[PDB]
Amino acid sequence: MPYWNDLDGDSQVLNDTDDLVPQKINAGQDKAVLILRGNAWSSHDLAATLSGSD
Amino acid sequence: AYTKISDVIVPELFNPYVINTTTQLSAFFQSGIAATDDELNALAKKAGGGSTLN
Repeated sequence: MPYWNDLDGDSQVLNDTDDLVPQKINAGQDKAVLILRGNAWSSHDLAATLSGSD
Repeated sequence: AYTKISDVIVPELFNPYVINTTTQLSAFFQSGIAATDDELNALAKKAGGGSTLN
């Protein structure tokens, strides 16, 4: 995703016999990451019926 | 065996621009200066251009 950084700069002396000059803008950058995880674990069985609960 | 993500094509994304303001938050207002007289008015608007009176 991008962005526009605000303008800045010095002024000039407004005076005859001379003129002005324009000034400019920029752009910028941004990132992120997409991550993922998970797991699985078993149970047993015969131990469940031997040992009194599941 | 596998369609194997390696083969299929992975697009990308964007979202519209958003402004970002570089800031040195600057006031020092309100203080001197403020609250103008009208005499400096008589030094400001036309007619009778400057420089300043005495």
